[PDB]
Amino acid sequence: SGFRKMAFPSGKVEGCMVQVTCGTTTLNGLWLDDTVYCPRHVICTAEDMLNPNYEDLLIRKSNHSFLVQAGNVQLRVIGHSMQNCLLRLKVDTSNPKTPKYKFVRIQPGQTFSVLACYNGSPSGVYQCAMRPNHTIKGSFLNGSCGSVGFNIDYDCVSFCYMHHMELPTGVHAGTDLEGKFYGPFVDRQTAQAAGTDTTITLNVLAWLYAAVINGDRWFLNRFTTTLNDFNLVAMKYNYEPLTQDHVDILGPLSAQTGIAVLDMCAALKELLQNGMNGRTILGSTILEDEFTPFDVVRQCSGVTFQ
Amino acid sequence: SGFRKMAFPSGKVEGCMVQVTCGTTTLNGLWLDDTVYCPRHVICTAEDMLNPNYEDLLIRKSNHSFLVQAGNVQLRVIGHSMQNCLLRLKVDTSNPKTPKYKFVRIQPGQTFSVLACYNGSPSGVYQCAMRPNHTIKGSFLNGSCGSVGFNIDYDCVSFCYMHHMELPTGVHAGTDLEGKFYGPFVDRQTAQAAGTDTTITLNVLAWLYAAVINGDRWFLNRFTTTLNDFNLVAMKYNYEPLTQDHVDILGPLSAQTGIAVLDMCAALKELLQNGMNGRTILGSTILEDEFTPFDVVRQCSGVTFQ
Ligand SMILES: *[C@@H](C(=O)N(CCC(N)=O)NC(=O)[C@H](Cc1ccccc1)NC(=O)[C@H](CC(C)C)NC(=O)OCc1ccccc1)[C@H](O)C(=O)OCC
Ligand SMILES: *[C@@H](C(=O)N(CCC(N)=O)NC(=O)[C@H](Cc1ccccc1)NC(=O)[C@H](CC(C)C)NC(=O)OCc1ccccc1)[C@H](O)C(=O)OCC
Repeated sequence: SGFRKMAFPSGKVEGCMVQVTCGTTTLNGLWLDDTVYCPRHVICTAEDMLNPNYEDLLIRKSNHSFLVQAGNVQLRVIGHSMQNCLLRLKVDTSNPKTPKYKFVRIQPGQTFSVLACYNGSPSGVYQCAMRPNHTIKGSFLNGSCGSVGFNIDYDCVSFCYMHHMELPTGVHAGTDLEGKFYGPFVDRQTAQAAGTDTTITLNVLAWLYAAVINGDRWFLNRFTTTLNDFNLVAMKYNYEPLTQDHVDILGPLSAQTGIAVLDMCAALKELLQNGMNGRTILGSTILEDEFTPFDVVRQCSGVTFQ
Repeated sequence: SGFRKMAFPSGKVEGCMVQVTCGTTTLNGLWLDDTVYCPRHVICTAEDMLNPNYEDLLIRKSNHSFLVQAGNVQLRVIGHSMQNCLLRLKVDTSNPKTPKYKFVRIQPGQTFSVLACYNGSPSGVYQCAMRPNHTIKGSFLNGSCGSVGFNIDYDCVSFCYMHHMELPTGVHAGTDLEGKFYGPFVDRQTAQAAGTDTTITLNVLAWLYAAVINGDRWFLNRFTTTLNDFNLVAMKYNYEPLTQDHVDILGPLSAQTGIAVLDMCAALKELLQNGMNGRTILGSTILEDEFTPFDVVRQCSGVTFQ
C-alpha cells in the first residue's frame, strides 16, 4: 500500500557519469561504450553566451582541447563531432560499466527519472514529467548541465533527456540524446520563456484510479459524461483535451477497478467544479498530474482493495 | 532553482542487494562484506505468523537451510545468528561491491532514501521521513520486506532502515540494521496500529525557508512570536512543539534569508490560523513536513534570490 513518486534505481546511470572540461568550463557528460555525450555549450566562453556560433567555436577546438575525467582517471579524447546541441567525444576507452541502453525521445506527459550531477558526480535522483510546454519542473543549480533523465525497463536504460538551461520561471529545458531540444528553446542566453503550460488530464485520471486501487472511493459519483462535454469543462480549467486514445490507455486501470473511464471523468469534472477542500486523495490536495497510467500499473498492486 | 523531494543516488546500495530464501519464503537481503542481513521473519511458515517463537524456529534451521542469491550467483551460507529482529548469515564470499558504510539509527523527523526491492531486485527509489509515530509512509507491496533505507555522505552509506511490516492504515514499520524496531511494533501478525502522528514543525519551517531562498516571500508578515505562544497554537493544530534546539538548527537558513526564526513561526502560526487557500508554496498547498533543514541546505542554492 502507499503511493509515492519514485525514481528508477540510478546505479546503471551513475556508472556512466563523467566530467568534461573545455577551458575553464566543467560540466557533466555521459560515457557509453567509447563515446562521451555532453551539452555543446561546454565550448562557450564567458564573453559570448548571447550568440555563440558553435560551428565556428568548434572548428577552433582540437581533441586535446577537451579533458574527460572518470573517477580519478583521465580518458583520452581521440575524436569529436557535434550533433545538434550535443558534442560526441570519442575516448580511448570503452566504459566497462555501459549498461544495455537506448536513446528515446519522450513525449509530453511522460515521466522519467533525473539524476542530478555536479562535476560528473551524481548528487540526487528524482522523478519528473515532460510538461506539455516542453520544459520540466526540475531542481538544478549551476553545474548541472549534462545531467541526464532516463527510464529503465528490465536491464535496459532508455535515456531521454540531457539538461541544458533554466528559464526565468525556474523551470528547465534540455534535449534528447541526439541533441534536439524539447520545445522551441535554443542553447544561448538570449531571452526565452516557457509557453503557457496545461495540466496533464491523462495523468490526473490515472492517479484517481491509483487512489481507488489503494482503497479510496470518496470522490466518485453516480454520474457519467460525454467525452465532448468533459472537454468543454477541461478547457475552462486549463486541462489538455481527453482523446479516445487517452481513454483506451486507461482501460486496464478501469478494468481492475470496475469504474468506466467516462464515469471517472465525470468524477474529475466534479472535483474541478466543486473543489476538494477538506479532503485529500492519496495524501494530496491538488490534483496530481505527474504519474502515468504506466507508472500507476508499475507501482500499484494488481489486486484492487475492494 | 526548483525544489523536489530527492533521493540519494542508489547505486552503491543496489550492489548490496540479494535474495534470501528459507523454505518457500523469499525476501530481500543486504550483503556487506561477508555478511547478509535480512528480516528474521524469513523463517516463519504460513501456519504460524501470529506467534512465531524465533529462537525456537531458528534452532531447527541449519546453514544449508538458507539460500542466498546474488545476481545469477549462489552464495554459500557458512554461519548464521539472529540479532534482534534480523538474521546475519555469513556467506563464502565478501561482496566486491561493498561501499564504505555505517549503520545508524535515524531519529524521528529525519529523512532517508528507500530503495524498494523485490526478490533481491531493486525496482525504485524514493525519499521519506521517519514519522514522529515511528512509521514511514512508504510505498511497498508483498516481497518488499528486507528493502533498505539509507543516506549517503561523501562516499559513505549510512544504512538506517530495513523494511518489515505494513500496518492497516497502509503505513510501514521496520528496524535499524541492528534489528531493533522503530516504534513499539513487533515482527508478528498480531493486531498492531500506528499511534497518532503529528506534523513535524522543524521541517515545515525549513521548507518555508527554502521557499524564500528560491524567491517567494508571500506568506511572510510583520509580526513576531514567543516560542511559548507559538507552541500553544501548535498543540491546537497537531504540530510537534518547537524547542530552542529546533530554533538553533534553523540558524543558517535564517541567516541566509535574514528572517528570524520566531518571525518565521509567526508566519507559520498565520498560515495555520488563516489557511493558504488560493496559493501554493513551492508548488504545494498543504504545509510540507518531509524536508529537513539539512535537506534544504543540500539542495538549495547558497545564494538567496533576494
Ligand atoms: C550549465 C548549467 O549548469 N546550466 C544549468 C542551469 C540550471 N540551474 O539549470 N545551464 C546554464 O546555466 C546555461 C548556460 C548556457 C547555455 C547555452 C549557452 C551559453 C550558456 N544558461 C542558463 O541556463 C541561463 C540561466 C542561468 C541560470 C544564468 N538560461 C537562460 O539564459 O535562458 C534564456 C533567458 C531567458 C530570459 C532572459 C535571459 C536568458 C553550466 O552553467 C555551464 O557549464 O555553463 C557553461 C556555459
Ligand atoms: C514480507 C513483506 O513483503 N512485507 C511487506 C508488506 C508490505 N506491503 O509492506 N511484510 C509482511 O508482509 C509481514 C510478514 C510477516 C512479518 C512478521 C511475522 C510474520 C509475517 N506481514 C505484514 O506486513 C502484515 C500485513 C500484510 C500486508 C498481510 N502486517 C501486520 O500483520 O501488521 C499487524 C496487524 C495489524 C492489524 C491486524 C492484523 C495484523 C513478505 O511478505 C514475506 O516474505 O513474508 C514472510 C513472512
